[PDB]
Amino acid sequence: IKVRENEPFDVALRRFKRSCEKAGVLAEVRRREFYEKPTTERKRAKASAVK
Amino acid sequence: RKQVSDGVAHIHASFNNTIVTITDRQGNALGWATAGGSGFRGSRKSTPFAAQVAAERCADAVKEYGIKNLEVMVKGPGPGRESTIRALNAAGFRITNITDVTPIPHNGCRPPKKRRV
Amino acid sequence: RRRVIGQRKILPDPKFGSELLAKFVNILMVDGKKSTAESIVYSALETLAQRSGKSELEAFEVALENVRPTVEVKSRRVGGSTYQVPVEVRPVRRNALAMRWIVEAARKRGDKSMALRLANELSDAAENKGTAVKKREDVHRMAEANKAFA
Amino acid sequence: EIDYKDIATLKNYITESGKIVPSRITGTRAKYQRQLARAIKRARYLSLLPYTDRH
RNA sequence: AGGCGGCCCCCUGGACGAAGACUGACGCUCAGGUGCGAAAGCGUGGGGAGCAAACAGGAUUAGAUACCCUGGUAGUCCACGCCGUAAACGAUGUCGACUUGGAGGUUGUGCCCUUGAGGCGUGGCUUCCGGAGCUAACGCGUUAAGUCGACCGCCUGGGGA
RNA sequence: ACUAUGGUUUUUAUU
Repeated sequence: IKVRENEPFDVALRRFKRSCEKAGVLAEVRRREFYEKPTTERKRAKASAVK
Repeated sequence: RKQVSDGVAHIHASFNNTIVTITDRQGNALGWATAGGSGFRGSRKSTPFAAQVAAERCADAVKEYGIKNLEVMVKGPGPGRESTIRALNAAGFRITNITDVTPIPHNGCRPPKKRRV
Repeated sequence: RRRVIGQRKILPDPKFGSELLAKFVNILMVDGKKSTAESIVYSALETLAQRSGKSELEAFEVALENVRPTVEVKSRRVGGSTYQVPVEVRPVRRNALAMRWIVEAARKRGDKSMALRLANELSDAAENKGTAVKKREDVHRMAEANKAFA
Repeated sequence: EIDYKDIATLKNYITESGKIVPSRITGTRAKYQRQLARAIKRARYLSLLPYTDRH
């Protein structure tokens, strides 16, 4: 990726590249690893903004 | 009419055009130019080159107004919003700084919908 | 490694103090005979009185001023995103990129008179237009290609 | 959904230009935003908040 | 169902939480019949900015009536009626009672000194993954392409039709 | 996302 910018910022957020596909796919989706770490531990992670 | 050799440059870059206005702190807009007035069309009109030559043609339109230093204020989400420093260097101008003046992203029609997360 | 270049870097002329002359005595002069090549070496300044160029003591400095490239286009292929980006040429290499030109219709001309022939091209290449600049106006064409990104 | 007359809360979601601030930059949820916009619309019709700065 | 998004006020078919009391098989399907448009077509009078078949042109090209571009009618819009169209595709007739796990969203409800765009159970809807069974294959997968029970519509090599 | 062209359209082969 690619994809054209629509909100101007001079510094990147590392939000869309290599984090994001390489790695980011087919390793967390649907019950992979599970136990508590990809869902329940994050439901117990406090946030001062939504999330 | 203040003769301070000093002024402000206001840029606005869109997904087709780019606007460049040069103004005095007394509110006198000394000259203005666009990538559209430079004869360009479509995606080429939106380029950092098309913005830079619009600024070089505007620096060529203030060349009897007695000014030597500019402070830059950049606006708009398009490409070509910060190439004006290369136009100042082409015209022999001095620069203070480049400040982003982005207003709050109201409305928010058709952002790129590809992916997410 | 092998480098495939002589990387010269020479000494200036021993009676003019100039480095430009010590490189331009090498044009249209063959097999290094520079002390018996009296029919060509320096003689373009003596035949300019029969050709349209002006001020013979600077006629090579002004000709070179009007033909040199400023950029080179260099791809950065990643996917792509081919990045046909221009970058500026360095302060010695800007002259080496012009070494092969200016003789391309003089070698290759007939009618003898090598010194008068070089003074003809020394007048024609100095126009910043048409001849000697056909590849300079091709770099200008290749500099249009990065504008495709938008 | 409950109030439109006490404007102290509604001024927290509009600019000095009277334009509505997106939920994605206030830490606010969208199912709130959808009704905070209704509270702002109610308070515009009450003439106690501005519609547009034209005006 | 086709489809349905600015605020504000009435009226309205279904779905669901929940404590009491009352019917007492009142249930289901359906030939014929009858109800209803995303669209364009019928047409009288209004409307005309987006977009646009038709259409004047620009072209294009070897050519063009087309791609591309300037302008633009029918039509989309309004009152009132006819037409009943489509891939009308949720690929799954309408009804009855069963089967097997996980995870999200959305809406009640019990309890949280609410890590809480909620949590952990329990009712409704629904989406992705997945098991029995069924399938040539896609897979369907409790809202099934499964299990058969009611009733209807329709069928028996391809083209011709 | 990273730079325009559009037509002609094999016959015997296999005994």
